[PDB]
Amino acid sequence: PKHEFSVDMTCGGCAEAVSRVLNKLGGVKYDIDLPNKKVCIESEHSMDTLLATLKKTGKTVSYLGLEI
Amino acid sequence: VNSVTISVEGMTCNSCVWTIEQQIGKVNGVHHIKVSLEEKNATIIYDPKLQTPKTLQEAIDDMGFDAVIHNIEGR
Ligand SMILES: [Cu+2]
Ligand SMILES: [Cu+2]
Ligand SMILES: [Pt+2]
Ligand SMILES: [Pt+2]
Repeated sequence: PKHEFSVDMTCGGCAEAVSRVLNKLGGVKYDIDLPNKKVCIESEHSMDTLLATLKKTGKTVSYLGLEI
Repeated sequence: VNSVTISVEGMTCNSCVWTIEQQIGKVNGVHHIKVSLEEKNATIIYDPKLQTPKTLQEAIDDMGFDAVIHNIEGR
């Protein structure tokens, strides 16, 4: 399962925070595009928790659907 | 009110300080927060029957920046 999120990421430090909340939820394999302000997560975790994880950054997130 | 200094790895630009500053400020009991890129930390004045150095630390840690407590100051 490969969900895809929009995350407003200004700086490279902003992208480092996204990979941390993700690494602490565990059980994900992610790839963070900083130019395009996008995250794709392959994870058995529900869309709603993976969503919930990414707004702990303080950054406004949103669900784009699947790839997959 | 007391003062904690949490050190913070992973702040690169101002969007980082701002993010950290503007949301840890929304937290209640927080009288005042001033984050510094240079020594890579935040100083928080706060009402102690509302927050603890560990609650403030953890709040930052949950944002994806690595926060560890450096200095507690009070009376
Ligand atoms: Cu940033
Ligand atoms: Cu930054
Ligand atoms: Pt930047
Ligand atoms: Pt992918």
